[PDB]
Amino acid sequence: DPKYADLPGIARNEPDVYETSDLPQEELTSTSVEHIIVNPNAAYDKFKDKRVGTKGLDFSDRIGKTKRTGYESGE
Amino acid sequence: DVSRFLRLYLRKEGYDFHSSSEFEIVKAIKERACYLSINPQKDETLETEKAQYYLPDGSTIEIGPSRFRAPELLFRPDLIGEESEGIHEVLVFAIQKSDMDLRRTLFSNIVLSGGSTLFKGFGDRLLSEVKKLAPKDVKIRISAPQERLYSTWIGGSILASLDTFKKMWVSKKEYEEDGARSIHRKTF
Repeated sequence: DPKYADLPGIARNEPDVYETSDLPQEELTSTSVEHIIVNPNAAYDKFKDKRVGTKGLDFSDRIGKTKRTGYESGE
Repeated sequence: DVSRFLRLYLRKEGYDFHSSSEFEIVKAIKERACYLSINPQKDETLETEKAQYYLPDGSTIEIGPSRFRAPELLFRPDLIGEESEGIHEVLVFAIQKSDMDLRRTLFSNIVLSGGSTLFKGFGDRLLSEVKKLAPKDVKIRISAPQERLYSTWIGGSILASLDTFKKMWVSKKEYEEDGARSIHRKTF
């Protein structure tokens, strides 16, 4: 504004930002899906107490005693 | 199946291959860049060299001990998840059905055959296997020519060249008369 005052060639009456007056899932809805929550804390506390024993569950290209099984020990 | 398991090896190594033409190349390696050892667990613990195979393109393809690790399944059928007893024990079961006197002959009379049996110390490893299987003072002797394929072809070349072979073959009209069950009588 003071610059506009001090500058003679600068005219006025200008709506500066000239603009355009602009004015302003289904898979679950199938005949066969059953999307169910496991109730994370419920199933978690359930399987949580179920201890799991392991004893060197080792398998990668390991030769000796052909059959192997993960979580070897018991708990 | 061993080669298919080697395609499994490929995916574990990172070789993204799933074609039968690629499978041919795997078989070319199988017959070419694939051997046997005699020590399973020992060589398993032993550090390999990762034999770099080269494609027709020439791409570096390391192997490792997988070349003899995959035929361990031929002796350890459960590696693919298939209950059996291994070539050695199955043959020992065949020995069990024979008789002690005839068994010694068969220890001396071992006819290894098939191109699949072509490996470094294949029969030698198997010798050690059966030595751990067969009792003491048992002289095991293997017979395995270099043509474990054409041995059948030449055997048919001889058998087919016989005059008594008339009865051995089946005439065309014979099957055309009644049926193959006659030949099934002839096949036993």
